[PDB]
Amino acid sequence: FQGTMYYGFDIGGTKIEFGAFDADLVRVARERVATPTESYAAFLDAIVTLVNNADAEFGVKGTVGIGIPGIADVETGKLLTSNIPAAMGHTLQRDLEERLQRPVKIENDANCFALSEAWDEDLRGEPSVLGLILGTGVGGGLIFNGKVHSGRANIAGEIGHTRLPYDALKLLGMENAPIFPCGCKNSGCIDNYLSGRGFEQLYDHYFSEKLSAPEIIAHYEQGERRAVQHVERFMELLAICLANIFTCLDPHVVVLGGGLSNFELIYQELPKRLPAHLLHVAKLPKIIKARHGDAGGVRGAAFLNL
Amino acid sequence: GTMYYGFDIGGTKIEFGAFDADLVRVARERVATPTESYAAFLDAIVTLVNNADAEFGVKGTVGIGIPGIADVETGKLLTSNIPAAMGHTLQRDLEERLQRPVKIENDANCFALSEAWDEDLRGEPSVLGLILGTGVGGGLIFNGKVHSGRANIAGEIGHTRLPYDALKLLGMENAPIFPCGCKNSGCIDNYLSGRGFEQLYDHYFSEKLSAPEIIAHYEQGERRAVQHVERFMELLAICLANIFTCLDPHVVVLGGGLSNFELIYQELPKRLPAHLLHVAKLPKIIKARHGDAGGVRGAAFLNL
Ligand SMILES: Nc1ncnc2c1ncn2[C@@H]1O[C@H](COP(=O)(O)OP(=O)(O)NP(=O)(O)O)[C@@H](O)[C@H]1O
Ligand SMILES: Nc1ncnc2c1ncn2[C@@H]1O[C@H](COP(=O)(O)OP(=O)(O)NP(=O)(O)O)[C@@H](O)[C@H]1O
Ligand SMILES: CC(=O)N[C@@H]1[C@@H](O)[C@H](O)[C@@H](CO)O[C@@H]1O
Ligand SMILES: CC(=O)N[C@@H]1[C@@H](O)[C@H](O)[C@@H](CO)O[C@@H]1O
Ligand SMILES: [K+]
Ligand SMILES: [K+]
Ligand SMILES: [Zn+2]
Ligand SMILES: [Zn+2]
Ligand SMILES: [Zn+2]
Ligand SMILES: [Zn+2]
Repeated sequence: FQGTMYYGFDIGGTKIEFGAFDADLVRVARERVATPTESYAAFLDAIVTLVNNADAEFGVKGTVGIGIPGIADVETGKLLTSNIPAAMGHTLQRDLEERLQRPVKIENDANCFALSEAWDEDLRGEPSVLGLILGTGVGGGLIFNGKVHSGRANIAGEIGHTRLPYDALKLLGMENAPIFPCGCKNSGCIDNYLSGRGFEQLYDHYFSEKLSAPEIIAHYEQGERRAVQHVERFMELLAICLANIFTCLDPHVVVLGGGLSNFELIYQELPKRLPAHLLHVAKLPKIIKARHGDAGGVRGAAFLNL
Repeated sequence: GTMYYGFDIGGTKIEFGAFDADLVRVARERVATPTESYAAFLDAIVTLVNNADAEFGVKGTVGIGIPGIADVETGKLLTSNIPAAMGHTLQRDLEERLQRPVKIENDANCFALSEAWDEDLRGEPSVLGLILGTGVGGGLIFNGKVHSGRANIAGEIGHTRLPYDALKLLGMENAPIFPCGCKNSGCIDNYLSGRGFEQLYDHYFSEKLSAPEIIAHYEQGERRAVQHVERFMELLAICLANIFTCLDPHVVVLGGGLSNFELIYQELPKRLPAHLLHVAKLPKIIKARHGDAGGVRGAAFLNL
């Protein structure tokens, strides 16, 4: 026999990452399919197929854990996921439990990330861990004494949907600051500023060209004027926003994930720029890059069923 | 009314860009690559052209960089890492669906073209653009002009077999021999790419980790990952030393996912000399200056 198999999905805007882990917790499968962006029936299909295939291949019924960028309504189970249009408003858990004849756990992407990063032997005994995702959106996962705080309505750590603080607006020219609309339908949420997408939007706003983050960073590495100006502004903006968040949460460790966590300058600049914006007696948290690379989401989702 | 569209089609991701008459990027989209249904593949491309046509109210020129070769006679595609597109007349099919001319070019050639026209490289006698992603791809530029070859196969370094010194590193008759999408086997495409980096890890350690994950473990100093990275760095130096003995490029520009692994830029210059000829001098080895946009830019400016 094969034993218990744990399946994890990390659902994003573009790609669904799948992982299967055996009883030893060793990853034995890794697939990536296109996230069906129009039909929800197609969305369901994509997920169902991967579960079945893997069930066949390993000859088991694996447990199913899913990490999604948004919130499963704590009462109705309906999903609020701006970046996955196909799934917006659907009862994803119910629908899948039907189609796959077993329990399904759904969890926020950033919570899964934080859970997996925090269960590492190096962080497992930390009093608190903040998992921060900087990708298409800005997402937070709050772990206190090794346990996820998911909150009264599964919204804990939705730092991306808090509005720009005053000191950040002042950096961006106050009444002349760009006010970006948000997928949540509010306006000026940090989701659209500190994410990789936001990094891009901020560049475009000041310079009228739609470059990608890697492209801007490359220009910055070459010392190009616009990119140097952008990076300076963005590093200060990131320090201001995170200083606000750390004044509220005061986490012991902060772990960065998502695409923009690849920008190495972040790890050198944050420790330098944070002190000015924190309280005089604050001490910096340990700020580190994800220890599980891009797999924390999948791992965290799969181990919900541990 | 002049708008230039460029596509960079990869194993995982389709990148799209629109550039105005001033060559300023004014659009940027990124879809997953539909790699099973060719009808879906065609759809993805067609959608992005149309959307952009609507939004800007123009019909843009269309340039596409694909990871593989359009048969110089039949136009049928050989795309080793996209089962979907394999065998189809992509250019013909799209010219139909989009009622205008389409230029197709190899992804690595587009990348190299864009990287070579940078003011910093403009007068270099030769430039090798190297993509390390789902596959291994090369673009050869001599005196600022692309060499695409007798049948569009120039720079297909990914479909050359492991050299003897690389096989020796990996245990000779015990070395993993990976099958290739081209249907040969032992092609470097499956060893030096990000995918190959992963497959090599899995082969020695029996766990399906992603490259970023392996690198993270390496950064933490984990035993297996440190062993893997040492092996992989040596393997990369051996294979590239072989290729540079043939090509002797002035500049090598790295692109694709695995070009983000910073250790490469520190390790290659240290490890290459032992495997090159005694009087070899290292080329200038640099990370892509246009980040992940080289391919899109190159493709769009074919129609320039
Ligand atoms: N290596 C990189 N360096 C800098 N920015 C990057 C890098 N990779 C991706 N990005 C940017 O990160 C953004 C996409 O982040 P990504 O984390 O891939 O999003 P996602 O997959 O949609 N969601 P999720 O995985 O849950 O965070 C885009 O703005 C990219 O340009
Ligand atoms: N930041 C990174 N560090 C290391 N490996 C990476 C990184 N980003 C992506 N990869 C790896 O790169 C491979 C995918 O190549 P990538 O270039 O991202 O996509 P692609 O469109 O399939 N290929 P390409 O032909 O280069 O455009 C996978 O093995 C990824 O794990
Ligand atoms: C309401 C909503 O869509 N929020 C999501 C959040 O759940 C996620 O963690 C973050 C990063 O992916 O992106 C968005 O902010
Ligand atoms: C025959 C074939 O499909 N070769 C492709 C090559 O064209 C491409 O440049 C490289 C990098 O994407 O991947 C593959 O090796
Ligand atoms: K959360
Ligand atoms: K080529
Ligand atoms: Zn919001
Ligand atoms: Zn890991
Ligand atoms: Zn081959
Ligand atoms: Zn550029």
